[PDB]
Amino acid sequence: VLPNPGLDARIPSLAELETIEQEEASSRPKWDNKAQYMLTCLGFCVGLGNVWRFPYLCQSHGGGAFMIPFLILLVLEGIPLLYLEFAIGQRLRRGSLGVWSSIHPALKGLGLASMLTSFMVGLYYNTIISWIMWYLFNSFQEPLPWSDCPLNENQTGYVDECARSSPVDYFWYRETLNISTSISDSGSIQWWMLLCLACAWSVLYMCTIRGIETTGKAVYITSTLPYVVLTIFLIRGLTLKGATNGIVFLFTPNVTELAQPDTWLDAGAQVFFSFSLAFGGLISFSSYNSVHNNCEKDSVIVSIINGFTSVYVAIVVYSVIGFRATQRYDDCFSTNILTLINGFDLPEGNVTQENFVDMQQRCNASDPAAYAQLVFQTCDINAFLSEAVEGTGLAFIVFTEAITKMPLSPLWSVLFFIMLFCLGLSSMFGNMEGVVVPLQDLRVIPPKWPKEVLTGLICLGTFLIGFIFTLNSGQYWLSLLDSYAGSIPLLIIAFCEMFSVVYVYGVDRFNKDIEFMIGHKPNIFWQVTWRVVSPLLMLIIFLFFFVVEVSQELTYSIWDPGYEEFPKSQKISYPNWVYVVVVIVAGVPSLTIPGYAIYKLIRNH
Amino acid sequence: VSIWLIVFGVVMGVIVVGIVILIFTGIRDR
Ligand SMILES: *[C@@H]1O[C@H](CO)[C@@H](O[C@@H]2O[C@H](CO)[C@@H](O)[C@H](O)[C@H]2NC(C)=O)[C@H](O)[C@H]1NC(C)=O
Ligand SMILES: *[C@@H]1O[C@H](CO)[C@@H](O)[C@H](O)[C@H]1NC(C)=O
Ligand SMILES: *[C@@H]1O[C@H](CO)[C@@H](O)[C@H](O)[C@H]1NC(C)=O
Ligand SMILES: *[C@@H]1O[C@H](CO)[C@@H](O)[C@H](O)[C@H]1NC(C)=O
Ligand SMILES: *[C@@H]1O[C@H](CO)[C@@H](O)[C@H](O)[C@H]1NC(C)=O
Ligand SMILES: CC(C)C[C@H](N)C(=O)O
Repeated sequence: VLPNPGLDARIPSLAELETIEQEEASSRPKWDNKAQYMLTCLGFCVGLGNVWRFPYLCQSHGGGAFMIPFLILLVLEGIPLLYLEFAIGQRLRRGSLGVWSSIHPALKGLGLASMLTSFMVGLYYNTIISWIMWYLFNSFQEPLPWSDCPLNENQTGYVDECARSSPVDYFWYRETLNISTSISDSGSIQWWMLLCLACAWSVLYMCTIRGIETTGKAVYITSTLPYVVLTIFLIRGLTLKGATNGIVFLFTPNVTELAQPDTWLDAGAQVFFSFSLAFGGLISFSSYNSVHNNCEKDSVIVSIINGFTSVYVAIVVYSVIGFRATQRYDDCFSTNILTLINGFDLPEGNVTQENFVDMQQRCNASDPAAYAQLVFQTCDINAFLSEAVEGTGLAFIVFTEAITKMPLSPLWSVLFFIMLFCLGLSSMFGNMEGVVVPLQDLRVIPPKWPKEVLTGLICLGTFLIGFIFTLNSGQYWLSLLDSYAGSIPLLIIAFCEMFSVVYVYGVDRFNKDIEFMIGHKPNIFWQVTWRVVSPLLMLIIFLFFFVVEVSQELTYSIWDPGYEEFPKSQKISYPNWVYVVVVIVAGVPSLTIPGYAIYKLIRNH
Repeated sequence: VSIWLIVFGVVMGVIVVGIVILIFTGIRDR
């Protein structure tokens, strides 16, 4: 522990705290009640990452062998980290940039990296909401637009790439995205996805026009919608035909997969993404409470709703994957029934699923020549329960195909999509606080303009930057970017926050601050994880990133409706200028911490 | 007419008038 020369006379001094809180009734905002603070915090951490990144990662990492690492890493990094953020913001009375600059003026890179990773994550995260709004506008009609193929110029048959693929794939790839065959060629601005973008940003600027006290009632109405629509969706999913078969696929572990490095990196980067750690929004939200506030009750209540939800969503998601894998298996197996009774002319009430293997041997013993030209499809479950459930391929290709087979199918589309919208809007409330607040402590705007001018300003900029995701190649830009700026940037900052509190500030000084606020010292469970355990697990997951960055090939999926063996996946390699993009998106952030440190130490010299 | 342009026109209409209430309230409030 460095003695940190001049730590006092920079922070409040543990008896000024009762005095400074009675004079901040007009400078800094407040919460209305305790329930407005809890619904803002657990609405920032849920949604769009329980549906999009979790089941996409869960199939690859052992089918259902992703729930072990996840849970353990959660309870071992998640808890400790989330608890360290609620307590360092409540005492230091500042945002994200004001906390880490009062714990040595060299660690100002953590406030500038938490601002740059909140701008780049929320750049593409508000594009997924504009795709959700496009699917909500396309409801309110009983023949749903993704339920049938269009016809040719000559009205005789369907379009050639709607006949080979699904009609749900000819609404996402060709009628929504209008996707191209590579990332190296981009088309035009695609005006109908521009309007939606505008819509999204406009709706985001209406609720956060003044920071807190507008985000309040919003959080109210949006922390209920999401929670009650999921429950209405649970008793529908378990009543389906093929359910309780994708649930068993979620819970049969593949224990060989638990000994790979890449299944602990994706589990470790999901905890720092599900919990909104290393963003700086949960420090600014906890900096508005009173000093005598139990910040330990709040950190273990929010964490057991965040852990319970990520399993509660995953058994709703996998109850409709098992329903598509029974609709497809009963249609592939009905193909083998109908192709046998048409080549040998049998009645229909004799060949069924109980004796298909009995009677196909009877057909080659009767006519060995007429049986040779027949074809028999080879299909069985665990081949339909393991498919391409890639990014933006579950809410748009898996759910929207299953909704069109329920009765009252326009009703289950609206509900579902509004639910997704809510889940994704309430997480952009706190993500706007990670950009507005440290840009307001930097003194770059003249401090007589209102708060509603800076906010609007930011919005415009981000909307004008969101034009790169509306091109023809705009889905290939969102994947790459997504993954990279969502994996690297989290881990580094998360580790810098745990180190600088217990080894630069001081964990023994920090225990005097907890005893003043909540009434007692932290337990022995909080002492081992802060000093020994969790700094280490993080320091580890950080070496697993370079083990799997090397010894892998950068590939991405390509649609290409001229490629032979069309509807299966085709993976080609990235161009050589993608390292410049990757570099920027996952460098700027990290090079920022050491960057500023160096800068200041130099100013020293 | 494309039912998606009507629902967009109602939703973008109730948003763009909701910002000119929340801007004039702020002013007629400070
Ligand atoms: C359980 O996970 C292991 C680890 O990935 C799987 O083993 C892989 O199987 C594929 C296809 O057979 C091979 O290409 C890989 O080389 C295997 N991995 C290793 C490390 O050898 C295994 O298939 C999974 N279990 C099941 C039932 O699929
Ligand atoms: C299909 O119909 C169009 C008329 O719009 C015609 O130009 C085209 O030649 C037709 N295609 C074939 C294969 O007949
Ligand atoms: C996108 O759609 C337009 C018409 O809506 C069409 O002219 C263009 O060729 C499409 N782009 C691709 C790559 O097919
Ligand atoms: C179909 O016909 C065969 C031969 O007549 C018979 O053995 C079989 O039981 C029939 N299947 C039925 C009645 O389901
Ligand atoms: C008929 O085909 C099966 C394989 O489908 C084969 O095992 C069997 O020997 C064949 N019978 C004759 C008489 O060729
Ligand atoms: C925009 C992000 C801060 C949202 C957060 N990662 C979540 O999925 O809850």
